[PDB]
Amino acid sequence: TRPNNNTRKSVRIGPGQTFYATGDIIGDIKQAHCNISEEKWNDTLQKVGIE
Amino acid sequence: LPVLTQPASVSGSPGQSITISCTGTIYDVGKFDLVSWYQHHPGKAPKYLIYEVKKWPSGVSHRFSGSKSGNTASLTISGLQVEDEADYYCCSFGGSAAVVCGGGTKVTVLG
Amino acid sequence: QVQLVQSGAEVKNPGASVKVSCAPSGYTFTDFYIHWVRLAPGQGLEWLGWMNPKTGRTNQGQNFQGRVTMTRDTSIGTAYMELRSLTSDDTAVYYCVTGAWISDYYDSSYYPNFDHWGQGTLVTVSS
Ligand SMILES: *[C@@H]1O[C@H](CO)[C@@H](O[C@@H]2O[C@H](CO)[C@@H](O[C@@H]3O[C@H](CO[C@H]4O[C@H](CO[C@H]5O[C@H](CO)[C@@H](O)[C@H](O)[C@@H]5O[C@H]5O[C@H](CO)[C@@H](O)[C@H](O)[C@@H]5O)[C@@H](O)[C@H](O)[C@@H]4O)[C@@H](O)[C@H](O[C@H]4O[C@H](CO)[C@@H](O)[C@H](O)[C@@H]4O[C@H]4O[C@H](CO)[C@@H](O)[C@H](O)[C@@H]4O[C@H]4O[C@H](CO)[C@@H](O)[C@H](O)[C@@H]4O)[C@@H]3O)[C@H](O)[C@H]2NC(C)=O)[C@H](O)[C@H]1NC(C)=O
Ligand SMILES: *[C@@H]1O[C@H](CO)[C@@H](O[C@@H]2O[C@H](CO)[C@@H](O[C@@H]3O[C@H](CO[C@H]4O[C@H](CO)[C@@H](O)[C@H](O)[C@@H]4O)[C@@H](O)[C@H](O[C@H]4O[C@H](CO)[C@@H](O)[C@H](O)[C@@H]4O)[C@@H]3O)[C@H](O)[C@H]2NC(C)=O)[C@H](O)[C@H]1NC(C)=O
Ligand SMILES: *[C@@H]1O[C@H](CO)[C@@H](O[C@@H]2O[C@H](CO)[C@@H](O[C@@H]3O[C@H](CO)[C@@H](O)[C@H](O)[C@@H]3O)[C@H](O)[C@H]2NC(C)=O)[C@H](O)[C@H]1NC(C)=O
Repeated sequence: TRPNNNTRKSVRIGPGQTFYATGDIIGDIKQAHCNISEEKWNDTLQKVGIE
Repeated sequence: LPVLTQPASVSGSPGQSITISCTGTIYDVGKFDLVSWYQHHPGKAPKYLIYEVKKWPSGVSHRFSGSKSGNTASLTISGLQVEDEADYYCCSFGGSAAVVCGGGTKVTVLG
Repeated sequence: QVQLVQSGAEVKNPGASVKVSCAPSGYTFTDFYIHWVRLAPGQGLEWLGWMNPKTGRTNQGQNFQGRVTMTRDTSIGTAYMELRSLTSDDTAVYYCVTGAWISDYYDSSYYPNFDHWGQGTLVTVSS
């Protein structure tokens, strides 16, 4: 996940075309991450070690 | 801000059952279960007795219980006494990035 | 029991500024958020803002920005709340409030899990 809850601010660049840049962030600025249960990962590591 | 529509007083004799509700908008509670309820008692510091809509922190009689449906939640009660009279409030998630509170209410239990 | 104290009752003139305090202990000050509310005199209370004790991030009520500002120091480890444009009608008991635990991987600043409350800072103003 990315815990920030960002938002879309609009711009126009040159004629009749657009690009989008993040707006003012809502709430606390936390860190982004992934999570893996260390038990299933570890059982996988030892199952690959035995092979 | 939306001052949630608390009924200013619902009460009766001791031993009655009542439901303090407070209703808001489609955006506030429709995506979270972040609701908590508090007490005020001739001017002393508040008390904190229900949170996460229906969860009990600790030293709370289970007469008090929570309920929810869409734009409104409630503080269910049964079996009152005179000491239960207090200024009850509801404060819940109110959008980016804060909480908003209701209009308050007094349980005018008679005696 | 967790230790928690505010600045005592205060007096100002209307339109002046306030610097209400909160100096808790019993937990390390960068564990839980800090919240502030305005308990109206005979009406429903109103919510002012919250402190991240560990960073400079702040947020306040959607009606109170500009009127309220609120900072913190770490040399002494105490946070101060401010509010301009006082009036006689808004004289109220201002309460220091403890928020939820601080997690770095998800946001819990707005969770109203207020387990601890201050003793209440009354403010009253006159000409
Ligand atoms: C990816 O992976 C990561 C992990 O790798 C994962 O992150 C984790 O997610 C978990 C789930 O969200 C999250 O768990 C929460 O943990 C909270 C607290 O964590 C522990 O701390 C306390 C320790 O207490 C403090 O304070 C006391 C004083 O009170 C002090 O004496 C202690 O020493 C200790 O001191 C502090 O400072 C120390 C200095 O060294 C420091 O070392 C300590 O660590 C500490 O910082 C323990 O007691 C707990 O058991 C925890 O183990 C925990 O509070 C929280 O539960 C609450 O919140 C839930 C929602 O998240 C609620 O649903 C639930 O009901 C709980 O509500 C309690 O708290 C609220 C206030 O917040 C209160 O209002 C409630 O009433 C209730 O309180 C109850 O207890 C009090 C007494 O304490 C009573 O008075 C009340 O009446 C109630 O009975 C969660 O359990 C975990 O922290 C997090 N890990 C990290 C590192 O961030 C991530 O989510 C993953 N994400 C993805 C996408 O994969
Ligand atoms: C994560 O971040 C997102 C934004 O990036 C947040 O989502 C917004 O949250 C705010 C609340 O802070 C929402 O605010 C509401 O916006 C409504 C928009 O109104 C227009 O659009 C609707 C629907 O199309 C039309 O019907 C309407 O007529 C308008 O054209 C307002 O109408 C709302 O105002 C009313 O309700 C509030 C209380 O809810 C009252 O106080 C007002 O006086 C008024 O009566 C309201 O302001 C906003 O809609 C959200 N936007 C999106 C895209 O989701 C998340 O909240 C945030 N999440 C977290 C956890 O931080
Ligand atoms: C990133 O930096 C830019 C500045 O380069 C910030 O934009 C500026 O934000 C200020 C404050 O909101 C704007 O000024 C304000 O205007 C209002 C008008 O209502 C006035 O009342 C305020 O007193 C203040 O002067 C300013 O206009 C704006 N800059 C531009 C070019 O529009 C921006 O806020 C920064 N990003 C973040 C997330 O803060």
